[PDB]
Amino acid sequence: SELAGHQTSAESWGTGRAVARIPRVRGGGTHRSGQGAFGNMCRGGRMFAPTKTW
Amino acid sequence: APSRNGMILNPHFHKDWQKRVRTWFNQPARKIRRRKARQAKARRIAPRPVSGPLRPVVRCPTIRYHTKVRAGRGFTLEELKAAGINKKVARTIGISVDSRRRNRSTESLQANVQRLKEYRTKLIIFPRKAAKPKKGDSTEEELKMATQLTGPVMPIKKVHKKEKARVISEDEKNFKAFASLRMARANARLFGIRAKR
Amino acid sequence: MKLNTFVTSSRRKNRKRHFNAPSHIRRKIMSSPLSKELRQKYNVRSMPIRKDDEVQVVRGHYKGQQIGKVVQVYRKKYVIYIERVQREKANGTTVHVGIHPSKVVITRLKLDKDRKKILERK
Amino acid sequence: PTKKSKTRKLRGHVSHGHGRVGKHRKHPGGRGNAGGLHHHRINFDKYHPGYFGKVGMRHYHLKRNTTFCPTINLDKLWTLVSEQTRVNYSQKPDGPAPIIDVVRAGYFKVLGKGKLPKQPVIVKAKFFSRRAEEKIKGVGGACVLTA
RNA sequence: CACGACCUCAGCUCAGACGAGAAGACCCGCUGAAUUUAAGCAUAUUACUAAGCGGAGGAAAAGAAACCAACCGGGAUUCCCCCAGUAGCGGCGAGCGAAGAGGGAAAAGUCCAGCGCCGAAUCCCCGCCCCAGGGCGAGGGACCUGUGGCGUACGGAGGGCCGCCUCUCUCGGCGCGGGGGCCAAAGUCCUUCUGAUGGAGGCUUAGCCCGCGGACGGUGUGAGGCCGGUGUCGGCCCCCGCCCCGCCGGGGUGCGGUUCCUCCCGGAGUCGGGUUGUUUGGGAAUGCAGCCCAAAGCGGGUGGUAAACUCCAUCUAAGGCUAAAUACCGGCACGAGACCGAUAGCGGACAAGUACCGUGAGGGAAAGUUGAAAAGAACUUUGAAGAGAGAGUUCAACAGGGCGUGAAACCGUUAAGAGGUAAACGGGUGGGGACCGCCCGCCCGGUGGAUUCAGCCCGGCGGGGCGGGGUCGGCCCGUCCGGUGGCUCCCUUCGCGGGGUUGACGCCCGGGCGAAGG
RNA sequence: CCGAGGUCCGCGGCGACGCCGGCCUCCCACCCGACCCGUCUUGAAACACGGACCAAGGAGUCCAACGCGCGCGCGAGUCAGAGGGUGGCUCGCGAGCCCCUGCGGCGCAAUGAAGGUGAGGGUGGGAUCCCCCCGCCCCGGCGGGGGGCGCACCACCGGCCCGCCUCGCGACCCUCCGGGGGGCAGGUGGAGUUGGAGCGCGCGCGAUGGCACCCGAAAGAUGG
RNA sequence: GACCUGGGCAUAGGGGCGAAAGACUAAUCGAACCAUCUAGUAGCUGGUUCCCUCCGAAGUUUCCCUCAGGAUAGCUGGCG
RNA sequence: GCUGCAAGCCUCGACGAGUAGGAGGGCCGCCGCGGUGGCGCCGAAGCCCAGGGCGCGGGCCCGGGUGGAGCCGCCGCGGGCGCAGAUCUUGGUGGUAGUAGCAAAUAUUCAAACGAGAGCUUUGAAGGCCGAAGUGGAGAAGGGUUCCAUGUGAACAGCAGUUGAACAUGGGUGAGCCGGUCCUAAGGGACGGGCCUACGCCGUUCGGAGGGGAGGGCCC
RNA sequence: AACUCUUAGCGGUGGAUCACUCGGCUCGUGCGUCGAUGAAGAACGCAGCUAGCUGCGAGAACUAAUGUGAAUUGCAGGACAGAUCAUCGACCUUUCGAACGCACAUUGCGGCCCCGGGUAUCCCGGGGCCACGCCUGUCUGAGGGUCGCC
Ligand SMILES: [Mg+2]
Ligand SMILES: [Mg+2]
Ligand SMILES: [Mg+2]
Ligand SMILES: [Mg+2]
Ligand SMILES: [Mg+2]
Ligand SMILES: [Mg+2]
Ligand SMILES: [Mg+2]
Ligand SMILES: [Mg+2]
Ligand SMILES: [Mg+2]
Ligand SMILES: [Mg+2]
Ligand SMILES: [Mg+2]
Ligand SMILES: [Mg+2]
Ligand SMILES: [Mg+2]
Ligand SMILES: [Mg+2]
Ligand SMILES: [Mg+2]
Ligand SMILES: [Mg+2]
Ligand SMILES: [Mg+2]
Ligand SMILES: [Mg+2]
Ligand SMILES: [Mg+2]
Ligand SMILES: [Mg+2]
Ligand SMILES: [Mg+2]
Ligand SMILES: [Mg+2]
Ligand SMILES: [Mg+2]
Ligand SMILES: [Mg+2]
Ligand SMILES: [Mg+2]
Ligand SMILES: [Mg+2]
Ligand SMILES: [Mg+2]
Ligand SMILES: [Mg+2]
Ligand SMILES: [Mg+2]
Ligand SMILES: [Mg+2]
Ligand SMILES: [Mg+2]
Ligand SMILES: [Mg+2]
Ligand SMILES: [Mg+2]
Ligand SMILES: [Mg+2]
Ligand SMILES: [Mg+2]
Ligand SMILES: [Mg+2]
Ligand SMILES: [Mg+2]
Ligand SMILES: [Mg+2]
Ligand SMILES: [Mg+2]
Ligand SMILES: [Mg+2]
Ligand SMILES: [Mg+2]
Ligand SMILES: [Mg+2]
Ligand SMILES: [Mg+2]
Ligand SMILES: [Mg+2]
Ligand SMILES: [Mg+2]
Ligand SMILES: [Mg+2]
Ligand SMILES: [Mg+2]
Ligand SMILES: [Mg+2]
Ligand SMILES: [Mg+2]
Ligand SMILES: [Mg+2]
Ligand SMILES: [Mg+2]
Ligand SMILES: [Mg+2]
Ligand SMILES: [Mg+2]
Ligand SMILES: [Mg+2]
Ligand SMILES: [Mg+2]
Ligand SMILES: [Mg+2]
Ligand SMILES: [Mg+2]
Ligand SMILES: [Mg+2]
Ligand SMILES: [Mg+2]
Ligand SMILES: [Mg+2]
Repeated sequence: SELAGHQTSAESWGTGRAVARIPRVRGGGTHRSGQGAFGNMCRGGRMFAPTKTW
Repeated sequence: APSRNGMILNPHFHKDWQKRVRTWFNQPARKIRRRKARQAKARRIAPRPVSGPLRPVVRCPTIRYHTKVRAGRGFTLEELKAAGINKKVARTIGISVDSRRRNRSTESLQANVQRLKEYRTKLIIFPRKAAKPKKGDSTEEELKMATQLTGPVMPIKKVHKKEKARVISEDEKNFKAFASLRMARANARLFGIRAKR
Repeated sequence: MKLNTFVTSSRRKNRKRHFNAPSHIRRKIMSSPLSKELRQKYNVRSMPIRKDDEVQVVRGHYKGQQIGKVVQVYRKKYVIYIERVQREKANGTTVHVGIHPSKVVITRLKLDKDRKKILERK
Repeated sequence: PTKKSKTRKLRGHVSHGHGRVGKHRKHPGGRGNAGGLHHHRINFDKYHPGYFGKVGMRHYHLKRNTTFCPTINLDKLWTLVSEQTRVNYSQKPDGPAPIIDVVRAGYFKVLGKGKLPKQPVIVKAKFFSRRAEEKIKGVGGACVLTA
């Protein structure tokens, strides 16, 4: 799917925190908050070079 | 970006082209779809040809397709008048008509009038009621031997007629072909400057 | 070989409509073969099993010539219960063991106003 | 495919064939034809002279069917007819000459590049070069014009 | 100065209808950015995109030429291919970028206003009469400030002359597919194995049996024959439709040809011009819009360079309708897969847009698996109870309930050894430990026991060949001659579909030829 | 046998695990060597950064177009693309097969802004091959000595085509109003020519446009 | 007393409000938050995953609003 | 005699460092496909091993244990195909570590009861504190059953618990005169009109033919 | 001794791996249907034992009809056993919502007609209504706007 891994409104926390400068999911009271969302190395993210149908 | 000798490429991929990408995965499916539509149409017009009305023979416009004929849009009103076919009865018997086309020469006119006459002989018209065969309707013998015509109705023949080998006349050998064209080009340019005299 | 493209041949679909089949369809699924004497008398291969049929287990642990009687057709579990096809629980209570209808053979049919109608069509 | 790909033999090598000092980054010299006049000028001037600037008049509504003039040389002139036709009239050089209508074959102008076999021939074309005609006249035959 | 007609404008919970919102993938009308590229950046690009607003339909839009073209001319629209990364646009930088023709899919054309004829010949409402189809009312209105018929650029109408003659629409009645139910072939044969067979072997050596069914699934393991199905436009049953033909019935009304007469023939604040902004490849201005100007009628538009004169070509703008080819990440119902296989694949295989978070717009998880069958551990016993020990179920509790397999990190314990230079590591060896590991053949000489016993002969059969079987014979293919004889021939000359001459033409026929083969 | 690199036609004690064998790997010990990897860097064991440990995931891709090399088909052609046909009630098979009077693309002609015009071998080197002569022959060749046709390719010299320039300007049969020619020659410009090599498919790689190997800004914009 | 304070109200993001501190505007203010454009760009840090075999560099030239980068030549490899 | 997988085999000579980088070979490894050759309940995959080995290596084979239903070789084909690093992602687990810590507002003690179990519950007594700007008694907002009875003592209440605002099972909020409801305050917001391409916006007692009610019996 | 480290067995911790898959993703095909006759969405309610999900709407875990032909199942109980399931043309379908008398942090505040009851009056209950824009028509009107008649 073209939307796979990009259904998140993730913004990188930037530097200043011990986190690794990856787009992390917006805050909340869930386990999903603060997790990598977009990169291919992140769980639940977008695969590298998603297989296109064309 | 340029590394060594090569073309200066210009890939037109600076827009959001991924949003507009049409894949031809249904191309063999539309072939089955368009084929079923012709077969479905063929049964709806079972006696009539499936390709549609008879198309005229027209000449392609430009000089690039000078010697090329082509199935036209419809027969000129002058071509129907010279063939004894009324304007509003040609559509009823499967004859394509368009009033925009004109006949600038008799070669194109006589070519389609013969095509209209050749069609009306090969045309088998069924009576409106089988119990009442009228004048223009065909005979009861030709109605049984009347099947649906597949393919284009009277395809256009491209007669590759060859000029017979003649004996070259001495007057024909003295014709300066390069000078004739070179004079025609020069006289066509100095035509307006000569008319001022 | 399936020549009808409108019928699916798919592990994902054939199993979905099997475990989620309606009760009236599970009746046809939970069919059982007839005995060679009934198959010769009624000229019918198999039949959807009912409650009061006398069957005989052919496969599994309870196979044998003992002709029992179906207790209930647990259509939800795709299993039937027979009279003497049972098991003792820990507390000594006897519980029926579920057998699939494809593992039994109908030795006697429960004939009623509707069973004879279906046997005639087959 | 990916079996014979170069990336399959770059597994384990850190920089992946792009150097440690100068890494592989995002367009280190601009995107596309950037800097064609400033920092890629040497490449543009060495391999594409004439790339910058204007030359010649402009033709707004150019229709390629107006300037359509396919040409053919005399060495391929007899290819428009069968080989048996060229041989049959070789034994009869006393006036019966074949006609090669170049217009119906798909060409307009006749150019006199190759040599013509010693046979009289009537060539029908829309245009003729000076040398193509004189080679047809010299070998025997006329150059008929057509529109 | 009331009473009437009209005009204009009101009121109603008047009579009867319509609109609203949703959805919005595809479609139409607007609006509109900036990241980005130009290695900066301002025009440009991004992009006439995202977001925003309005409006639809199963498609929409478009559409029957104020077109293309410049040719021997094409001929509504839409879509595909090509045109073409071309003409051209562009700090002529980055970049951008169509169209005519050509080839295809699909093709279907038409209605007004105006012009002027017809006694408004027209429509609606109401109240009805007969069979959705036809009528009626000295009922009420609409309408002459214009309804209907005829008629629209292809010319049209009317009157003469000439010729052929009346045929659509909608209902009843006999003849020419779709949908839903139900049913339809054959092993639970023999032996063995397994917790379970769906495993193995066999079933005159036609695997035994079916086969137009050996797709798939289920069933305790790999099932064509156990079951559902599968294959058979096979059978039965119930709904339902299209088209053609025939009769009866209500509404239908003739049309063509005229080197003949007469008459009529058109879309104004629109075109066009100027200007401004925007848009376009359109460049002295492609399209659109604002403001100003403001038309003409052998006129007007276009002819890709502004202008005047002139000729030619083409169309007839400023009103309307129109299927089919085309699109469809939404919806409804299906099929499929060289896809993913529970950190993967949709966020969601599960009470997933759920729990939960934020005032809110919104953010948004984790989480699949006992077993074939709960057979889910009776009962005994210690303990207040969790938790245990027995017993018991199961092929298995090395399957006991977040229970299949159960890795690594980490930890307990046991066994073993070591430890004052942090531990590990390379090379060499030592010790220890845990588990393992380990004379025949040919020929010949004698020896003593057995040779459905050897050479050779006979009989039957089979097989073998260019370092060379020989002699007769056909066959196949390639090739070359013999034309040995007529069909295409050569688009080959002759009279108007017939005849006469020749090409390594094919088929036929005899001979050659090739280590070309059987 | 001081000879084309080793054999014994010499032999002993133990052989059924007690007393035999097991390189490496396990434990332990000793000697020698030995600083922690990755990364940027002239220079890392660094008082440079990242890394407590383990599992799983995790980064050169796909598309378009181009270049060169290679494989393949055919060849001055090549590719059939849109489409069409049809084993007919269409599984496998949205494959494959077939024909499109091959539309067109790219080649077969270049050159000029354009109007336009438009392409006739020599020398040297040269794989290979040809011929002759003298010896030898195991009749198949070998050896020696000489000549020649010369592939591809290269160097040079020409011819020709288009642009431009200069010079030569003339009388003449194509002028038919107008006009077209008039060895022109000598130079020079060209992505030309003087016996085509391309087209299609596939593969590899390189440089590109795209999210473009992956992760990363401070921002900017639109709507709320 | 220019006092303190509840509730109801009003002002909304380049806007508000400010006895003025660039203060405050929901723990966010020298321009709030949310979603989208957006996987924004980065000549800049970081990382870039199996083995063996062979060959093997450059930090120099010229140009560049270049000097943490490119183009270019050289050096390199492969194919011949 | 042996070979002759000619992509094989054999002979001879020289040579061998390597970052960035390039090329080649792989009977190295992973997932799926077309073929082909198999394997499997007499036990596949995976996992574990002080067992036996092979390869320079990537890796592989075999044995044993566990496991319980699928799997592999070869010739081709297609990749989301190989990790130690990215202050990587997700999940898990360590050392630190039985460590920091459970130290704001003076206070507890005796006995008894229930109970398996008591510093903490309950009862009584004793001694103290809040000291009426309460550590008291009632509301508003907010919470939403937290209220009450009974039972339970798993989890939670950072020790305990016989206790609880925990859990389980039931029960409980009764209005003409308490409040809402009625009124308009600031204000919000229709209507007329205007604006806006539009969704809409502006505006608020003004601005429209904005009255729907009469008395009197058809009239003001 | 302990402690520490290494090695293996066993037991934990933990969850990988593998096998499984009623799920996703992608492509193709046929249809291509919402709403004032009250939509989408929302709220509340509905089961013998029922929280969620799902299905329904006071006829509430389904009614009728048709097809089907013996079950549903966790436990019962009970089938007027034609059970159940499917289809789905009849019927039903609370409140909010374009939401429509005015409103709404209110189950708030009104008006009209009709019916029933207490007794036209009032009170109570029930039924049908009362939004905005607009079209055709009717009805009732307005203005010396333009006239006619006087
Ligand atoms: Mg830290
Ligand atoms: Mg994902
Ligand atoms: Mg480069
Ligand atoms: Mg069967
Ligand atoms: Mg390297
Ligand atoms: Mg690097
Ligand atoms: Mg590289
Ligand atoms: Mg550098
Ligand atoms: Mg790049
Ligand atoms: Mg709407
Ligand atoms: Mg920039
Ligand atoms: Mg930049
Ligand atoms: Mg910038
Ligand atoms: Mg948008
Ligand atoms: Mg619709
Ligand atoms: Mg359509
Ligand atoms: Mg339309
Ligand atoms: Mg553009
Ligand atoms: Mg065209
Ligand atoms: Mg017209
Ligand atoms: Mg099966
Ligand atoms: Mg623009
Ligand atoms: Mg002009
Ligand atoms: Mg229209
Ligand atoms: Mg998931
Ligand atoms: Mg989904
Ligand atoms: Mg087991
Ligand atoms: Mg187990
Ligand atoms: Mg387990
Ligand atoms: Mg241990
Ligand atoms: Mg010890
Ligand atoms: Mg070992
Ligand atoms: Mg570094
Ligand atoms: Mg330094
Ligand atoms: Mg130091
Ligand atoms: Mg650190
Ligand atoms: Mg991994
Ligand atoms: Mg290159
Ligand atoms: Mg071609
Ligand atoms: Mg091209
Ligand atoms: Mg030469
Ligand atoms: Mg900016
Ligand atoms: Mg306050
Ligand atoms: Mg702001
Ligand atoms: Mg300051
Ligand atoms: Mg990226
Ligand atoms: Mg650096
Ligand atoms: Mg080396
Ligand atoms: Mg994969
Ligand atoms: Mg080990
Ligand atoms: Mg990967
Ligand atoms: Mg790791
Ligand atoms: Mg309660
Ligand atoms: Mg506690
Ligand atoms: Mg208690
Ligand atoms: Mg309490
Ligand atoms: Mg509670
Ligand atoms: Mg070690
Ligand atoms: Mg363990
Ligand atoms: Mg409703």
